Amino acid sequence: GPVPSRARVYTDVNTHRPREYWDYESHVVEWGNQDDYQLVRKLGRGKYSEVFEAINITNNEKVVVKILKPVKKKKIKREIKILENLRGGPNIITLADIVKDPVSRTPALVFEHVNNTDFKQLYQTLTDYDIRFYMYEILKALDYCHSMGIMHRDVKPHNVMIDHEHRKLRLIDWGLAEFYHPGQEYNVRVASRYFKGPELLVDYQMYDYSLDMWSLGCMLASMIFRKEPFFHGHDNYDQLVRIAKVLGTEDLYDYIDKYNIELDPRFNDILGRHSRKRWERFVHSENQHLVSPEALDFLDKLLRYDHQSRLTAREAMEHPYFYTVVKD
Ligand SMILES: COc1cc(/C=C/C(C)=O)ccc1O
Repeated sequence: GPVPSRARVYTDVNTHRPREYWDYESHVVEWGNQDDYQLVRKLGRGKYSEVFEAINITNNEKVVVKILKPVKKKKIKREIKILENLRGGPNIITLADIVKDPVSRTPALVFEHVNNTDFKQLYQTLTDYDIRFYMYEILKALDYCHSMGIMHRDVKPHNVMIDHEHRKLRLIDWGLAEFYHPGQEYNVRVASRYFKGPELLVDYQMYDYSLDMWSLGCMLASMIFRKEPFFHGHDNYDQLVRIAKVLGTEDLYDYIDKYNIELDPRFNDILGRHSRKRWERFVHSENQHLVSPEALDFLDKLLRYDHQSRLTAREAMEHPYFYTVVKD
């Protein structure tokens, strides 16, 4: 069978927490007053929720209301419990309230307002300094949730909300997040296609926090090279081929051999043989002001096939790439 794996950090955080902390199925929801919130306009609809701008009429302040679509009581409690555990942590979206929506008959999560700048337009203007700054802010959120025993599992530009005016960032949509338990096998159908780690793409279930670091690397590559998304696969199989055309096939085989993983035989016809590439080939006159040896080395240390070889969030914050970022 497959060789087992463990997170190299924060391995036993939930092991030594009290059970109430991670046993979300037993969580009892404290409901607020739904009449406190007046929906103003619909902001978006996803597979699992609808999101509204609203006003809290007890203080006339803007809030965001996330009305959950019907799904397992468990997935709902999971998100709720994770948001409550992480509340107050650096750059984590703040759950302010939970109410029963009378129409959907589901929970509506109430969040602090976040004034977004759309990432497709935002990523067009970000300077070298901006990219470093906001990456550091994302790392704070990831080190925090990882240190608290939780992996996000859906890190992507859409879930990183940025108020560029006040240089404020929030990591949102914890609906796919999970508690890390050593030796636990997880569903590989998480994250958006372009941000799925190799572990998901080769069906290795015993993954951990380090999955988020691959996704972060994909975000970094799209930003400093001005190519979004960076690995642009047409499906989950082609997604792995796109990655192997950059990282090379021999290290992919080293990866799956280490964990005694077997590739889907459907790869026999499409994978081919590919050298590992140097990151400089993606640099050109239109993105070179965003690239430095520090950026390339940092990217290189995030985008590793072997989830155990990737930088942890904390190690990432130690990287010379962030030396120029002003510390508060
Ligand atoms: C889709 O999930 C979330 C969305 C938002 C805000 C979205 C906005 C302001 O467009 C906040 C928290 C969430 O969990």
